[PDB]
Amino acid sequence: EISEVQLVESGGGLVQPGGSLRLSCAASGFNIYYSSIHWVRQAPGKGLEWVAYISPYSGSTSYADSVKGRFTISADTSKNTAYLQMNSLRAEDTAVYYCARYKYGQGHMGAFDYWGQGTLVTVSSASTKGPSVFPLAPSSTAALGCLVKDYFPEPVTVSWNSGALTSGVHTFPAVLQSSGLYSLSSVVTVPSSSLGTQTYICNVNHKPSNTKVDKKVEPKSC
Amino acid sequence: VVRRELSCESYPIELRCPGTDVIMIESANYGRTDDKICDSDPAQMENIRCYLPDAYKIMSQRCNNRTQCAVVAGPDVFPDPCPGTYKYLEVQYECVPYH
Amino acid sequence: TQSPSSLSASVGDRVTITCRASSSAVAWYQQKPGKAPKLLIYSASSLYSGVPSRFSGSRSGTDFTLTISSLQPEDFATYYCQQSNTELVTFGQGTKVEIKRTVAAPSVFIFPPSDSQLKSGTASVVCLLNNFYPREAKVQWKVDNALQSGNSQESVTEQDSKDSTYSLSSTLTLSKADYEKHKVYACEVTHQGLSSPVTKSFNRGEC
Repeated sequence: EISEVQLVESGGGLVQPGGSLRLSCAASGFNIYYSSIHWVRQAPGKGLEWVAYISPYSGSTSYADSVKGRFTISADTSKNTAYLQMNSLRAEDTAVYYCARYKYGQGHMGAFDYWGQGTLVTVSSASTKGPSVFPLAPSSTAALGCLVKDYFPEPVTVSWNSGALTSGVHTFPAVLQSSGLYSLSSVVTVPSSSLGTQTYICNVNHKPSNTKVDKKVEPKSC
Repeated sequence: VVRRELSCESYPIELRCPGTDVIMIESANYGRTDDKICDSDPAQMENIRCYLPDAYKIMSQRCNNRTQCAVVAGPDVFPDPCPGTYKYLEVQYECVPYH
Repeated sequence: TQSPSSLSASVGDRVTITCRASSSAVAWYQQKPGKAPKLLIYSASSLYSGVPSRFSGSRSGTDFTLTISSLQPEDFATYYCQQSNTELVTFGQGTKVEIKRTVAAPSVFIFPPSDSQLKSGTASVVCLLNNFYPREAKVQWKVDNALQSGNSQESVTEQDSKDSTYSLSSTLTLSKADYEKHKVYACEVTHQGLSSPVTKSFNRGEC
């Protein structure tokens, strides 16, 4: 019931190339009419890219040359909500999209002092798939791990011994494979005297596909 | 002594006199007379000849013979003198004793 | 759109970043991984509410600058500049400020494919590089001493909270049939902390 300035985004999700999606930036605690709403995206590991703006005061609009003709920004002041309609989506459009506000009357002359939580848009022709898990067996401080391969879509989290192992754990960032499916590895460093003395189990969670796998890793005999 | 107050469009102005004093408005303008005041998009800060003298009357009615006054500078009180130009409310006033 | 530029710095240092993207409308932002950006400085030189006083901005001609007087532990992140180009907004390429530390060599490990995957019809061989600095590292795969190119992928972690190091995994992927045609699989690792390249290898068939 107490008021606060907040920008809440919705509309993100998975799209196929050439399709369309509508992102929504709902404003609370201020009026979009007295602000300029911008959308700014960031691809994984890349810099910020401004896409488009709208100033409901005069309703003028500007678009990035990369999105002009395919993306349309609009605002409905009675709903205090700005929109970004994204048609004919292409793979290079895959990125977290963040809506931002330039509140007039504060001196900011363009600054963005409030951003949304962000929603992820994945534009790709491939389909949802549960991951296949394989052991990284220690070979005679030793190291062992689990290979999460062939999964869609991002993202997916992984733990060890149900979250009991965090020191010496490295969960590597996922790499997009040429198949269009993701693959990642999670490794841990342990003592060489701990040969089966400590339980080594990897816990893998795939929320988009509701897939959960646990795989125990042990040395391989001949 | 003359006191001056300013508040950008959509923001509220509060004119205040100490103790039991009466607000006597001397000047009031809702529009644009400078391009470097009340930041906005450059094109929305173009007109420098946006004046609304009715603001003097409206402000006096809502503030005169009072200890404190408050007006949100927007479509709630004043109309749109320069549609498309972010406006601001500039009110000058002096604190005087009661009758 | 480019990936962030890198600047290696130590606690206590002074970092002066300049904005290349085209007004007096410059704003600077800090972003840490997984979170939305945060406004630091707006209108070239104004400090935003709640931001520490160590952060400052200045303008000298077309040269707008963000300066941190003394680097503190939570200042290590990526910094972006913004400029209002008429009816267009332009962010700078970004500067990720990373910590400087003592050169450390990686521990190298090699992982043959799992008998399980071989059934699937694909073979992934994994080379693990653990806790090194600097990030600069070269991983070269050799299959029966033939140098490999284009059939591997690598991912590197971000700097560790305690070690201030980096870790990297490189994966070599072959079909099962191609895997059953070779014998020696090795990952050679070049890094400033190794006096010579370290090679980890296994013979297909001996475990």
